[PDB]
Amino acid sequence: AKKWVTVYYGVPVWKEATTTLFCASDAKAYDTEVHNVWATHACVPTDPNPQEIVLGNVTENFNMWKNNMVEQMHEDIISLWDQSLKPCVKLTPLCVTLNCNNVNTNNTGEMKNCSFNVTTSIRDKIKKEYALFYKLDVVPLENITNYRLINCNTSVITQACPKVSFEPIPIHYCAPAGFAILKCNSKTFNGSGPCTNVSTVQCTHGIRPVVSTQLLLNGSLAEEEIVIRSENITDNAKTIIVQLNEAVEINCTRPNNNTRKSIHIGPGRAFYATGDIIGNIRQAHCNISKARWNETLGQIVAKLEEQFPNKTIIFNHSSGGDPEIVTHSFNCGGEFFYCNTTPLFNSTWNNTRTDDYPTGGEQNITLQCRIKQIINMWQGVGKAMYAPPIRGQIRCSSNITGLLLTRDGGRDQNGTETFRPGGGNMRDNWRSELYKYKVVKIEPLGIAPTACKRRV
Amino acid sequence: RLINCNTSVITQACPKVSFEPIPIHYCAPAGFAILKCNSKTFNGSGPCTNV
Amino acid sequence: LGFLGAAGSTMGAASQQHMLQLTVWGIKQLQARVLAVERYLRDQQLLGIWGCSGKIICCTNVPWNDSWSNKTINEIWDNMTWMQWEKEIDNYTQHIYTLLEVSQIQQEKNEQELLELD
Amino acid sequence: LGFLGAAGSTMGAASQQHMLQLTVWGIKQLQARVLAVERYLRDQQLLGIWGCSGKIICCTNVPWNDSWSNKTINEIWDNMTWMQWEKEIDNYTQHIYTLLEVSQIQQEKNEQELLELD
Amino acid sequence: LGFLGAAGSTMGAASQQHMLQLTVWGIKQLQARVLAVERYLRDQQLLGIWGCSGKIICCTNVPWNDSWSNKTINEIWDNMTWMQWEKEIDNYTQHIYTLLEVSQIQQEKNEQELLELD
Ligand SMILES: *[C@@H]1O[C@H](CO)[C@@H](O[C@@H]2O[C@H](CO)[C@@H](O[C@@H]3O[C@H](CO)[C@@H](O)[C@H](O)[C@@H]3O)[C@H](O)[C@H]2NC(C)=O)[C@H](O)[C@H]1NC(C)=O
Ligand SMILES: *[C@@H]1O[C@H](CO)[C@@H](O[C@@H]2O[C@H](CO)[C@@H](O[C@@H]3O[C@H](CO)[C@@H](O)[C@H](O)[C@@H]3O)[C@H](O)[C@H]2NC(C)=O)[C@H](O)[C@H]1NC(C)=O
Ligand SMILES: *[C@@H]1O[C@H](CO)[C@@H](O[C@@H]2O[C@H](CO)[C@@H](O)[C@H](O)[C@H]2NC(C)=O)[C@H](O)[C@H]1NC(C)=O
Ligand SMILES: *[C@@H]1O[C@H](CO)[C@@H](O[C@@H]2O[C@H](CO)[C@@H](O)[C@H](O)[C@H]2NC(C)=O)[C@H](O)[C@H]1NC(C)=O
Ligand SMILES: *[C@@H]1O[C@H](CO)[C@@H](O[C@@H]2O[C@H](CO)[C@@H](O)[C@H](O)[C@H]2NC(C)=O)[C@H](O)[C@H]1NC(C)=O
Ligand SMILES: *[C@@H]1O[C@H](CO)[C@@H](O[C@@H]2O[C@H](CO)[C@@H](O)[C@H](O)[C@H]2NC(C)=O)[C@H](O)[C@H]1NC(C)=O
Ligand SMILES: *[C@@H]1O[C@H](CO)[C@@H](O[C@@H]2O[C@H](CO)[C@@H](O)[C@H](O)[C@H]2NC(C)=O)[C@H](O)[C@H]1NC(C)=O
Ligand SMILES: *[C@@H]1O[C@H](CO)[C@@H](O[C@@H]2O[C@H](CO)[C@@H](O)[C@H](O)[C@H]2NC(C)=O)[C@H](O)[C@H]1NC(C)=O
Ligand SMILES: *[C@@H]1O[C@H](CO)[C@@H](O)[C@H](O)[C@H]1NC(C)=O
Ligand SMILES: *[C@@H]1O[C@H](CO)[C@@H](O)[C@H](O)[C@H]1NC(C)=O
Ligand SMILES: *[C@@H]1O[C@H](CO)[C@@H](O)[C@H](O)[C@H]1NC(C)=O
Ligand SMILES: *[C@@H]1O[C@H](CO)[C@@H](O)[C@H](O)[C@H]1NC(C)=O
Ligand SMILES: *[C@@H]1O[C@H](CO)[C@@H](O)[C@H](O)[C@H]1NC(C)=O
Ligand SMILES: *[C@@H]1O[C@H](CO)[C@@H](O)[C@H](O)[C@H]1NC(C)=O
Ligand SMILES: *[C@@H]1O[C@H](CO)[C@@H](O)[C@H](O)[C@H]1NC(C)=O
Ligand SMILES: *[C@@H]1O[C@H](CO)[C@@H](O)[C@H](O)[C@H]1NC(C)=O
Ligand SMILES: *[C@@H]1O[C@H](CO)[C@@H](O)[C@H](O)[C@H]1NC(C)=O
Ligand SMILES: *[C@@H]1O[C@H](CO)[C@@H](O)[C@H](O)[C@H]1NC(C)=O
Ligand SMILES: *[C@@H]1O[C@H](CO)[C@@H](O)[C@H](O)[C@H]1NC(C)=O
Ligand SMILES: *[C@@H]1O[C@H](CO)[C@@H](O)[C@H](O)[C@H]1NC(C)=O
Ligand SMILES: *[C@@H]1O[C@H](CO)[C@@H](O)[C@H](O)[C@H]1NC(C)=O
Ligand SMILES: *[C@@H]1O[C@H](CO)[C@@H](O)[C@H](O)[C@H]1NC(C)=O
Ligand SMILES: *[C@@H]1O[C@H](CO)[C@@H](O)[C@H](O)[C@H]1NC(C)=O
Ligand SMILES: *[C@@H]1O[C@H](CO)[C@@H](O)[C@H](O)[C@H]1NC(C)=O
Ligand SMILES: *[C@@H]1O[C@H](CO)[C@@H](O)[C@H](O)[C@H]1NC(C)=O
Ligand SMILES: *[C@@H]1O[C@H](CO)[C@@H](O)[C@H](O)[C@H]1NC(C)=O
Repeated sequence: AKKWVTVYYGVPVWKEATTTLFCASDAKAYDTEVHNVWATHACVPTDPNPQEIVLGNVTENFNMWKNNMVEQMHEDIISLWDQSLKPCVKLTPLCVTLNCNNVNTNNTGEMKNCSFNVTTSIRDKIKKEYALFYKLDVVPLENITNYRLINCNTSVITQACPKVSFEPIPIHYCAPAGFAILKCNSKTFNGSGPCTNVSTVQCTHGIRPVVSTQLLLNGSLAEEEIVIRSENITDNAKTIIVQLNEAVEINCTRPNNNTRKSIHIGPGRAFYATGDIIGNIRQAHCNISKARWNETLGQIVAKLEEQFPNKTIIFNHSSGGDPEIVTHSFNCGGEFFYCNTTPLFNSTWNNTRTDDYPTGGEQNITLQCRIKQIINMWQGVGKAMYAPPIRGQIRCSSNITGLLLTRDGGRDQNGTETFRPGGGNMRDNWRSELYKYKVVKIEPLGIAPTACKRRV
Repeated sequence: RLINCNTSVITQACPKVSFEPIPIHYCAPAGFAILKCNSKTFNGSGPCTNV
Repeated sequence: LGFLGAAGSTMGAASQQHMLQLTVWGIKQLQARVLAVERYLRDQQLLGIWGCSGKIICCTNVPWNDSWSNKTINEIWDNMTWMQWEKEIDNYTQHIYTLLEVSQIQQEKNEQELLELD
Repeated sequence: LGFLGAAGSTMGAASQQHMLQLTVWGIKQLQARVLAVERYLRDQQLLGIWGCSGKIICCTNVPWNDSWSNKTINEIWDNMTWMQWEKEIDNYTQHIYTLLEVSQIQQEKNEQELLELD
Repeated sequence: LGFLGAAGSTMGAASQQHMLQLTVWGIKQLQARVLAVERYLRDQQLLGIWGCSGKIICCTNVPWNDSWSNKTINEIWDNMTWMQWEKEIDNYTQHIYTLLEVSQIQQEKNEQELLELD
């Protein structure tokens, strides 16, 4: 009887929001005063006791591709890649006419010995210089083969500095005071559904910005089952993200002992070319295992045969394209590898068995990589980047944990469905790690009726 | 040739831009303070008794 | 983050030093600090004008109108779990703020002054 | 802007979510937000040390000195329209602030402690 | 800077308008203003949850545990000069904050509500 209004502060009510998230690294690095590219000067040191409150009976709803954290991360990686290579050497005087000949080992030619006139640091004299550089960095201009460099029609081209690292150190994401991040703890949770086990954090997982296509390398694993996510799986234009539960290890390398020149063009600006090769000239193979990947490809299809439950399903390779689109492209120590995956997406799966892999051969499926110096990742139309050569030998040892697929057409050929590795966006790499996070907003002020009143 | 045009990019300072050393005071924000030594004969790296 | 631990319980059961550089991680940290200080001060500014300045439980002198809700006290303090109660009275809240602003403070301060001249 | 509606009445008759970009309209908005938060907190900081922390009408224990003004209570509460009264005592205001700071709070807190040991 | 004048006395004897330009002296001034406003609000936020919101001397209901210190009242109020007393109990301070947060406010607000229903 005789209710009265009463005001409370500190009441657990949240709503949905969209805010600014900031980095948080830790102090297991940051002993040397170096500046790589993912700044980590300005990242706040994370706490050695991160708190996770386990919520009660809450049934919050999530989405895997209506997430705004992905759109922030995709713009925080492009922008942070332009702080560096802003105070660096433009290569506008290199857009000249190049003479050449070929190195004495063909198809292993993939190197070219080039000569060019340069206007030196003193603007009156003409110098003549030599450099070895790869095919896929040239365009034939029109007998003497007389060509020029790949990307002088359409872009300004910038040499990255050495002593500037590319090693993908982890990034946490924190939300400011008065906000929180919700986290899903379900074991096999698809995209876009309700949940029953939800927790709250201030600070996300250790996400590593591995720039990669066709395969997801130093990533995170599922638990007890391989899980397939898609937006609308009956439609073909939506990409398919496959997440594994046991990682498949891969061992790339580049055997060469190449050197580096130092051509000085302009005042205080040195251009680091490739010199000579000391020893033999070889390929750049990678060697994924065979009996270990057979099981993985055979238990992807046990989940694929449920969504399309009559037809036989096959795996076909990609279609033509630029070499940076249709091949597995990644970064290792400072070079950029471009291996093709036709030995992987090869087979035909009738009843979760195949005839395409014999067992009459050997293990260790090989892949032919290829090197490229001029790289225009993220498809900027007027910007490129020249990665200077690393001297010595290169090894990777990556740790494959998932992949990207897309379907082909809707034409009824047979009871046959072709999958092709073709996920055509950079955001798909970072939806694979941010699928279980959602940013909310705390509203701590509440109104309720009870039987208490003021006095005078 | 000129002294430094193979190692550096060189920039003319403008005229009507002064070089005169006018004094600078350093102020601390609110919540902070600056202490000051008032000893007549004080070396480096020691204590004080007039602050 | 001491809140949110009773987010599923019922309503009665819950009874460093770095120079500012304008780079891409500095702008975000500065924006986060300004957001935090503003979002604290608007809640303190609302609590100040209701006479509830330094408290977490504050009774008032505004009678509860049944057009806002018709339920019973032990019906809502034993079943309803604050998210649902906030979704229920979400239409009537701003009006209630005005009744807290006038009819419990403007009539309390002036009349208090009329007692002080004795 | 609920104030200023009685700016001519006598003294007694008045009884969104955008990334911070450092462009030419972003700098102005950030400067405006910092100005607003500072200008609120200096007035709350003055009211805090006078014992008038969460009130809009606050009586004190400082007697009124006739060197400040010689007028009568009903002479100034019925004719004077706050702009003019603020222009009248503008020379004496800072001194009065000091008398509110000491002689109503420093003598009130310490003596209150002398009553609490009983 | 009205503090610090009794920094050596014993504990009982102490009873303009410029457009924001992002140049090298503008960034420092903006960082100084944000530091000042944050460092004020964290101390006011600590005082608010202890029931000591607008006071400079505030008594509580937490008994003094002798594991914190074994000394006498007139032994520490007559000899010790706040820097030394702060260096003495520096290990036990955070725990004491928690006892001010619960056992003097959480038990005071709820029980106050139990008196208001009469
Ligand atoms: C870089 O600049 C030099 C500048 O000298 C270019 O050298 C040019 O080389 C050609 C080939 O030797 C010269 O051609 C000459 O033609 C006459 C007539 O047929 C023939 O009798 C000579 O034996 C000789 O072949 C040419 O005069 C010479 N100079 C110029 C100004 O063209 C060089 O080709 C340039 N390199 C590049 C990559 O642009
Ligand atoms: C699918 O990819 C596989 C690679 O995993 C391709 O299989 C490879 O086929 C060649 C030639 O058919 C095999 O070489 C042969 O091995 C036998 C037995 O050792 C030997 O008698 C032959 O002289 C020749 O050396 C090769 O071993 C095999 N790869 C592996 C790893 O076993 C296959 O061609 C691809 N395409 C299709 C449609 O299957
Ligand atoms: C690329 O071609 C140039 C052609 O000049 C080679 O440079 C010369 O190589 C010979 C053989 O060792 C040396 O005697 C000369 O001193 C080199 N310089 C010049 C200016 O003639 C260069 O070695 C070739 N590189 C490769 C990998 O074939
Ligand atoms: C992810 O799984 C959830 C199940 O937890 C799906 O949600 C159901 O979807 C069906 C068909 O669209 C509806 O009839 C149900 O009402 C949904 N809810 C429940 C609780 O069953 C969701 O559709 C799945 N998402 C995708 C993309 O497949
Ligand atoms: C990768 O696996 C291959 C086996 O297919 C290893 O063997 C050599 O690979 C090169 C590359 O084509 C061939 O030219 C050689 O003839 C192969 N030799 C033999 C004996 O098969 C290769 O050594 C492996 N590399 C690593 C680093 O494990
Ligand atoms: C993978 O796709 C390609 C086309 O992208 C298929 O190649 C065609 O194969 C048929 C069968 O003989 C030919 O008639 C066509 O001329 C081929 N090319 C094109 C462009 O259609 C290839 O068969 C597919 N792989 C599998 C295993 O079916
Ligand atoms: C991917 O690598 C494979 C390596 O086996 C290439 O497949 C063959 O390459 C040879 C090169 O001499 C061709 O003659 C064959 O026609 C190719 N196909 C087969 C079935 O043997 C394949 O071309 C490579 N793909 C790309 C895009 O480079
Ligand atoms: C500056 O003078 C002071 C004297 O007040 C020196 O301090 C003493 O130095 C001696 C010898 O190094 C030590 O044994 C003492 O412990 C120091 N302290 C005191 C309080 O006596 C100080 O070393 C001098 N510094 C320099 C650079 O000469
Ligand atoms: C959740 O639900 C269970 C059963 O309905 C109940 O016993 C429990 O108190 C609820 N709250 C929490 C925080 O577990
Ligand atoms: C680049 O320019 C050359 C001539 O300089 C031309 O032949 C070639 O087609 C151009 N490439 C593109 C993609 O425009
Ligand atoms: C929810 O997830 C947390 C994560 O550790 C786990 O401890 C808890 O047992 C889970 N609850 C249920 C009901 O599975
Ligand atoms: C998914 O794709 C199919 C095939 O185009 C379409 O008919 C359907 O409307 C889409 N959406 C849903 C929610 O199924
Ligand atoms: C590569 O060449 C350098 C040349 O100085 C030599 O010292 C080094 O041992 C070589 N490395 C290998 C693996 O042969
Ligand atoms: C394939 O489709 C037919 C109906 O056309 C159905 O009888 C059969 O069960 C389906 N196969 C499977 C494995 O479900
Ligand atoms: C697929 O497997 C079935 C047995 O389930 C077999 O009869 C058939 O020949 C195989 N191949 C095709 C193309 O259906
Ligand atoms: C691939 O897996 C199938 C199914 O277990 C097996 O029959 C076949 O021998 C495997 N291939 C190799 C090379 O082990
Ligand atoms: C190649 O196959 C063998 C199996 O005998 C395996 O031990 C090895 O790790 C494989 N190589 C790579 C690089 O995975
Ligand atoms: C520039 O020239 C002078 C004299 O010729 C020389 O001492 C200096 O080292 C040169 N700098 C470079 C980078 O070659
Ligand atoms: C300390 O320094 C101040 C500086 O003005 C001076 O006035 C004072 O007398 C000094 N005290 C002693 C004890 O020397
Ligand atoms: C509100 O409560 C009263 C009595 O508790 C009931 O008669 C009425 O149906 C309820 N609903 C509405 C919409 O008035
Ligand atoms: C609140 O307002 C909305 C919008 O006018 C209306 O549809 C709804 O019925 C109202 N009441 C509740 C309880 O949501
Ligand atoms: C303004 O002046 C008129 C007559 O000049 C007077 O009646 C009125 O009370 C004054 N104040 C306001 C607020 O209108
Ligand atoms: C102030 O008031 C008194 C009496 O009210 C009067 O005698 C005097 O003239 C007034 N003016 C001054 C300047 O004292
Ligand atoms: C206030 O101070 C000014 C400046 O000293 C002076 O001229 C004036 O007479 C004083 N009194 C008033 C009432 O303005
Ligand atoms: C603390 O005080 C008591 C009595 O005042 C004394 O007996 C004891 O030695 C003191 N020190 C410690 C460490 O307990
Ligand atoms: C405070 O803590 C430090 C660090 O554990 C310890 O060495 C010291 O004895 C403690 N007590 C005092 C009075 O400093």
